[PDB]
Amino acid sequence: DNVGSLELNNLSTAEDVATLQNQLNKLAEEKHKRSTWKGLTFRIAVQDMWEALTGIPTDIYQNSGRVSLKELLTRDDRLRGLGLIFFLVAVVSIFFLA
Amino acid sequence: YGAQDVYLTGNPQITFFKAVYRRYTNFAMESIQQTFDGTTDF
Amino acid sequence: ISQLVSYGAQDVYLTGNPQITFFKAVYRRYTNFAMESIQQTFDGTTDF
Amino acid sequence: WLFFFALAVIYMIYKRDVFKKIAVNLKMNGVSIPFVDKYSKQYPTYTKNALFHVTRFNNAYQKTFEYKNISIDTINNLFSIRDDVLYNISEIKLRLPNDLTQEKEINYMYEKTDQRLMEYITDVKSRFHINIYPGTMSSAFEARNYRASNDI
Amino acid sequence: TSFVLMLLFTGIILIATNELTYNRPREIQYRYLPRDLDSFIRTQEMPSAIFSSMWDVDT
Amino acid sequence: GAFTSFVLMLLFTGIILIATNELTYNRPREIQYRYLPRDLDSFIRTQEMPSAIFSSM
Repeated sequence: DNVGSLELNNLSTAEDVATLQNQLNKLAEEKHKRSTWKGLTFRIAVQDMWEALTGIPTDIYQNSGRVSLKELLTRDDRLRGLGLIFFLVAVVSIFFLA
Repeated sequence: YGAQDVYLTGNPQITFFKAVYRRYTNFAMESIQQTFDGTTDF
Repeated sequence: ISQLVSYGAQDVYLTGNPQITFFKAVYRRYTNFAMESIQQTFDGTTDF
Repeated sequence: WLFFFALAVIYMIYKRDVFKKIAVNLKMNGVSIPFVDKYSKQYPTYTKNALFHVTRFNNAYQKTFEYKNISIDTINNLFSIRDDVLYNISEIKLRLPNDLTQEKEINYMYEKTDQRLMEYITDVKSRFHINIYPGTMSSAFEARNYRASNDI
Repeated sequence: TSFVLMLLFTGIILIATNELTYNRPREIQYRYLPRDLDSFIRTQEMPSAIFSSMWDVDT
Repeated sequence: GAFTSFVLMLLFTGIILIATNELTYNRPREIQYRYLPRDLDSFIRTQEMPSAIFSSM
């Protein structure tokens, strides 16, 4: 519902400055998305795995706030961590059975 | 960047004759006596 | 005029980015209405 | 809320009956349990009443990890219950014979039980960031390595 | 547990790729204030902002 | 049995992956509205004339 976001203070920013800031924002959240797309990072992967391990029990125990199942499997990119944990266990298990 | 901002709600208003009372912080005032260091005289 | 000329660094807090104008009035959205004084009457005796 | 756990194990034979009825019992929350139960044979009344209230305390406490329950009422509920547990223990103390070895042991029960109840209510107090203590600074808690000149 | 393990390999690949379904708001657009509130700002009787409270605005 | 399950799993996986990428490309970009006040010069230039309140006349 917080669709409209306003900065009340008179920044006195002109039209070109608004365009520059808009471009900066578009780049910022474009990179933010790119931090979660197929272009990941090993450090990001480990951080997301730890976040999943600390968050999936957290929301199922209803620790922080009311949150539905679809949200709490996805709210903080937790499905990435779940997938990478299952990745590691699957690889270390297929290697062992050999 | 976001220095002093609010979320913004569209809501048609009566142009006038509606008192719009804007919400404030939870504060309270008390008169508290302070004491003097040194003689308080002429 | 010297007062205007004098603008310095210390005045950046009063004037600088011209955030408000004193010389150009602004108005709030205004609508059309009218007032009339209309008598109401009393149900029951109006006395001491 | 109820939940009935079904164990989906089939050794052989799929011609299963279905239990469509509700048979959900509640479990004990094994936290904050009074220290001495030797009195259960002498004061059945108070021993079981205190344990009832303890169970209630413990259920009330486990619910504190649900954020939605965050608030003053939650903490005050626990203080009220805390007093009911201690009330029944105190009623045992008040009914002991003039035997100071029983007085010391029930006092042990009382104060230590209070230290546990109080530690847990201060647990939730702290994490909810609500600093209220309508428990008249019970002497059982906070003080460590020192006691006031007032004892048995 | 080899069959379920291959199922896990399938699931890990699929889930690791499939994240791009839910995300924060994506595109930022900047629009000038409506006349009423902008004119209200640039006059007196303007208190400081709080970063919240979803200010009501005329239409 | 294991090989058939494996190849069917890879086929279904590829079908889901390729299809999902196209749908992700056709994602309705949620847009948030940030409002910035007009600069004083621009405000004076584009300020509404008192005829905008001509309802009294």
